[PDB]
Amino acid sequence: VLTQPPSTSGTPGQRVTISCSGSSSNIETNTVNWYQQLPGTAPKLVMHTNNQRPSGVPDRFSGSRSGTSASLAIGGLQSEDEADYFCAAWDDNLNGVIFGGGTKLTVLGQPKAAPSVTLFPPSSEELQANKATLVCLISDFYPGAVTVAWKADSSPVKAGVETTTPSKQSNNKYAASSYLSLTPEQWKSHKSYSCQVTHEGSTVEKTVAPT
Amino acid sequence: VLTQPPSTSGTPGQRVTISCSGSSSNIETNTVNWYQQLPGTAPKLVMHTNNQRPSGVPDRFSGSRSGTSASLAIGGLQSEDEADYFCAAWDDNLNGVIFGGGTKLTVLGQPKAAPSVTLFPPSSEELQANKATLVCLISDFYPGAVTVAWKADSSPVKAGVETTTPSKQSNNKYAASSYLSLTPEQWKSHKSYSCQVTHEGSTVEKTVAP
Amino acid sequence: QVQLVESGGALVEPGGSLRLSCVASGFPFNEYDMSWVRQAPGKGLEWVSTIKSDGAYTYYGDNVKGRFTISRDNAKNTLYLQMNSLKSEDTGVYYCAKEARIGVSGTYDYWGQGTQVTVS
Amino acid sequence: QVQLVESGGALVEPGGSLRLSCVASGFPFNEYDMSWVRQAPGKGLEWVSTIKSDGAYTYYGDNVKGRFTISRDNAKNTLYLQMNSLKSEDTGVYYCAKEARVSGTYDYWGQGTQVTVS
Ligand SMILES: [Cl-]
Ligand SMILES: [Cl-]
Ligand SMILES: [Cl-]
Ligand SMILES: [Cl-]
Ligand SMILES: [Cl-]
Ligand SMILES: [Cl-]
Ligand SMILES: [Cl-]
Ligand SMILES: [Cl-]
Ligand SMILES: [Cl-]
Ligand SMILES: [Cl-]
Ligand SMILES: [Cl-]
Ligand SMILES: [Cl-]
Ligand SMILES: [Cl-]
Ligand SMILES: [Cl-]
Ligand SMILES: [Cl-]
Repeated sequence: VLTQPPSTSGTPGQRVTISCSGSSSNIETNTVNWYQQLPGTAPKLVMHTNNQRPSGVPDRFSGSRSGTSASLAIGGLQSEDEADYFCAAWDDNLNGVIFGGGTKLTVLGQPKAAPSVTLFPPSSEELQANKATLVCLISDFYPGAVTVAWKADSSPVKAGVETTTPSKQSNNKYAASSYLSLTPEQWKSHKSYSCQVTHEGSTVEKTVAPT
Repeated sequence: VLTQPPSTSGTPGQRVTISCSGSSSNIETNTVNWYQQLPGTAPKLVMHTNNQRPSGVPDRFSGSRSGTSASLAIGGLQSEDEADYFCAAWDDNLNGVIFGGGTKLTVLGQPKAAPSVTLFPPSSEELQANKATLVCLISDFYPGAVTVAWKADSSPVKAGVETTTPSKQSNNKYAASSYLSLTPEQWKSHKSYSCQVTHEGSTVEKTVAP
Repeated sequence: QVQLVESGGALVEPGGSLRLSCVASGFPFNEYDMSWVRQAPGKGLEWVSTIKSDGAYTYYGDNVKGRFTISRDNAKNTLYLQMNSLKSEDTGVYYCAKEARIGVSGTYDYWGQGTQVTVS
Repeated sequence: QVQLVESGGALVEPGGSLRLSCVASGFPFNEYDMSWVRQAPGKGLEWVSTIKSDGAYTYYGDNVKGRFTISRDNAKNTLYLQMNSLKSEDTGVYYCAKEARVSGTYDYWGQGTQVTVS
């Protein structure tokens, strides 16, 4: 897939850019297109053939590409532009269309904040029921975009992990919780488990053990 | 407010209704309008003066009202229709505009499921930091609409409650967590705390004590 | 085409004052009645205030009665909502809404993009 | 106006089969190439398949190569995606996408359908 920043943000009326970079078999050969998706709805094409704008797309939108990278730029930022943005292009190696990771765009209404990670060990009640579940709690973070990782000792656990999309709190600071479903044998056997949270390039980790 | 179902749902292609009922003060002697809002965006008017449909609104939409109750009707359910629906009418007593609680509409792609409530006590580490926070975990429930309640002993807790809007899980069952933040002294004082989850009129509750 | 742009939403401490600004385009501003609709985070729509075509009669919600001052400048096609002695319950997003009928009904054709107001 | 409606999505156990149906309106179906784009729950957009205007050439993603069969009925302006031996990684939403000119430009998107495997 194409490497694009998970979160980018700017102040009302400012101009921000989303960078989409790929391999030489990707952007260099043919043109890159841009899509805008409001969460839970169908995407919309907002920039096609590098710099071309479909009818109905505001004049402030502009697209560009240089070599093996392309950057969508939006100006005169408005609340209307709050969405996830994707870049796409035809890739000759795969002989298909490749999409970007996805960039969440948010208009800053308050200063950036760091997440409050509090990792919870499995509750005694459910372990009595042969069910061990852990919950990592992320709160008071702004903007609402994070990356979560779960590791046992120093070995990452890739499956059984669920994460909720960030939601707003009564103070318009985002909150979300990633959780992992374990069997009691898994929970007791391993020495410890870690939850990893990534907010705007800064990563925090918390660890819990049965003791 | 006006009484609306928190969640209503129907299989693809079925005809469903959203019921909005209030008081004699509002709907009975006024008209009721309907708005559709996709999450994080401005709402859109889809039915005005009860039975009149704005230009651009599909024929399948239809509205009606009787006395102090009203209902919006959709036929031929589609993926596109899934959104939050609100009813509104003028209230003479309040001398203002009153909105409904909001109805999340989802088209059933799988059978209804009950939530897995797992309530968590405060972890030793945060207690070492003189900050005690509680976490209730709701998972494997479908459709994605819930109401959470926190009670301390038998008294409901009015402040400090945060709830995340339901999010989809890798198996297209929704999940969300609600949390309560306290002081360690508050947690030690009370005998027990309860997390209450409400799914389509069926409610689950879990309780823990220090 | 009709356009509605809100501004002025930001972060302030409780009891602070704020001024919201809404600019209209594409339709006779002085002809229709305007309104403010707000949505608390993770909560349904809540109604704030309306001002008639002339600006002669203003209605406020019971939760904000006597706290907010709504006003309009038909000459400049601009809508204002002055918010005084803000509480933490006012936290949310605020919308600008047009009205097509006489103005006594709750029917709004076009809604603004909105601005998010946070108080803590 | 251009219209895209998807159907056939439901709940099935892994290894089962499913057929997706997309109906177009408002434009000459046989003139443009169509495609399927899918989005897993809590994941970015994923590319599935495209089928040429005539139906002569079919392109598939590496994740579903040899598993799915894409087809179209230009006479009925209908697009099909046959899904065989489904895995749990296939869970997600599926979109219908039109094309403007072997490129990644999609003018109109469908509502989408939910495909769930557990
Ligand atoms: Cl790449
Ligand atoms: Cl959803
Ligand atoms: Cl999604
Ligand atoms: Cl340009
Ligand atoms: Cl250029
Ligand atoms: Cl912390
Ligand atoms: Cl997930
Ligand atoms: Cl009718
Ligand atoms: Cl207390
Ligand atoms: Cl218009
Ligand atoms: Cl007009
Ligand atoms: Cl929300
Ligand atoms: Cl009054
Ligand atoms: Cl004028
Ligand atoms: Cl069109």
